Amino acid sequence: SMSVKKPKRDDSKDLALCSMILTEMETHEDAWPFLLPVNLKLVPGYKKVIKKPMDFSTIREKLSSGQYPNLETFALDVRLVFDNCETFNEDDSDIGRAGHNMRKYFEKKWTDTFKV
Ligand SMILES: CNC(=O)c1cc(Cl)ccn1
Repeated sequence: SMSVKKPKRDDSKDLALCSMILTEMETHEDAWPFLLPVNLKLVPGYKKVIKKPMDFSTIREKLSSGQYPNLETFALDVRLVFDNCETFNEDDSDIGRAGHNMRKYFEKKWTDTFKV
């Protein structure tokens, strides 16, 4: 509270670390459904069903232009990508399984990087 400071982590490497993690996502072989925005004019139903589209290149642009206040908002966008994927794609589809794979890959990188 006011004048009662909570010890907080050193965040100075966060930006660099998130860029690193995002580069690893982008270079993963199953990243292909997520590299670019879904083409809302070629994909039937997506615009109406998915209220907040997100993709890696958009995350990269936001990361590169100071649009993430902190680690957590970055992680929210990454998770949104896989959340949208699950919403729209069958689990037993190539894109659906890509999503589950990429999510798992992210969470491991995330844990390995930031959680002790
Ligand atoms: C993340 N990409 C998708 O969810 C998607 C799904 C379909 Cl069917 C076509 C293009 N993109």
